[PDB]
Amino acid sequence: RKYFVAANWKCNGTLESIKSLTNSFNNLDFDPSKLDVVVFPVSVHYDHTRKLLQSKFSTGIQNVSKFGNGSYTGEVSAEIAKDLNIEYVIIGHFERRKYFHETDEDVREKLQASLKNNLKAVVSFGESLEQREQNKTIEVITKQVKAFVDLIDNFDNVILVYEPLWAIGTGKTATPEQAQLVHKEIRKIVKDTCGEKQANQIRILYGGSVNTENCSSLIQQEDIDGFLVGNASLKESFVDIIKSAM
Amino acid sequence: RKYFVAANWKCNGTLESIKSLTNSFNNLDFDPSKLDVVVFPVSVHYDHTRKLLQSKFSTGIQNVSKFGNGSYTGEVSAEIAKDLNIEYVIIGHFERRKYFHETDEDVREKLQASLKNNLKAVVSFGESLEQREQNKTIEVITKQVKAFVDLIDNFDNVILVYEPLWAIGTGKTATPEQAQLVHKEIRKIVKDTCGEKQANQIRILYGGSVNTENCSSLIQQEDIDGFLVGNASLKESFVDIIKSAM
Repeated sequence: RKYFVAANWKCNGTLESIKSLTNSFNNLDFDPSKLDVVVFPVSVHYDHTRKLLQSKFSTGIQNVSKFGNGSYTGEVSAEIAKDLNIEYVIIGHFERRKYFHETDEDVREKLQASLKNNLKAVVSFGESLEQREQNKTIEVITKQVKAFVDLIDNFDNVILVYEPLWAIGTGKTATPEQAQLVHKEIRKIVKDTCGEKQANQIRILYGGSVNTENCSSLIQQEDIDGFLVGNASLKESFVDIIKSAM
Repeated sequence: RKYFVAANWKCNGTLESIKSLTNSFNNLDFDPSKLDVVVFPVSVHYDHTRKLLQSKFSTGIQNVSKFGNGSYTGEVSAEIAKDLNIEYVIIGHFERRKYFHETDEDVREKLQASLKNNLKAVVSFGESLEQREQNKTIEVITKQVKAFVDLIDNFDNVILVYEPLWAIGTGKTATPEQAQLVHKEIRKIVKDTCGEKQANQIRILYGGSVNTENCSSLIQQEDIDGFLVGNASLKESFVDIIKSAM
């Protein structure tokens, strides 16, 4: 599997900060055929970021509409993203599930829209503290993955992200060993539903807290293929995280 | 009051279609010191649209985050908008209240964030058919307005929009006089919640179906200060709608 390192800038950035950050990113000499590196700026920063980043960097947006073009004030359609050659989309990030009540069905429909418009999708899922403490990790993850997994038409073009919500804002820390086991089980779900070659092909990323210290311990695990990186990706030292995949 | 003609493009456009449309828009010679004309493209179209439109046309975004900068994947903060010189935001459009379950509280928090970052806000509200048929027009609008109205300090920088949901996809048609009667009640509400001078200052737009055939009859009404325009704003004849306010 080709490693996949992704920068989720979330709701952060100014024109000036992006200028300096992209410049430092550009200094890193990597081969985009040997690893995928994707930057996800804020929607209104996309053009600024795409222009400043060298071509070796892939780019995407942090959310896409479940509706097509039409009367949906505030939404960005997959059709619009296609027209702009926005390569990737993030779907089902826990923050959107949390703050904006995005459901499993929303995730399914957003993937449909994305694939129909030749967009590549980074799809997030994961269980809460309550769910894991009640021993429902597999039940929850199976349910979330099965909400969309049957739609994947190309297993290079859809990338999965495990988000250990149980270890986010709770005071708990997900170890690389724990993450690996979940990733292993995610791959098995893909095997059972899509096929063995498909399961062996698909990138499954760790989408918990990733920094320059823990990235190697995580990516070296057999079933962890990279990261969707939060606040560490807003730093110039993000290049060292990319280096763990090189 | 300075009249206010706005284009809500909703989820529509290609780079080509915007190029052609902005060009036709630029042919209209109006004085921006006497009339406000604002275009609201899709977020990812904003840069393209702003660069193509002559500066006599003000620009904004169709939605803004209720949160500040931080871990809010997919959102655009008021601070990011301010940094990009995004002048206007639409808040509480019925499509966001309907499809994405945005509440009065969301509208309030979006307005607080916007004003804190010196953005100008176009704020929508309005009653459904069921509510009008129950003779609850005033009751509903009073509640929706009072949700956010106390946040307004500068009454040139907040623009109200009446959306007659009772006449949207229902088979019913709002007459300009029926629109006027609601606009006058809205201004009365502002008067009693904020003061007389403030009510006379604030712009109140009609945000129902506006086209070239009805724009003049609407703008002639004493308490209708302009329009938030849907489908008709995607056409080159939108210049004729602007002309009705010149």
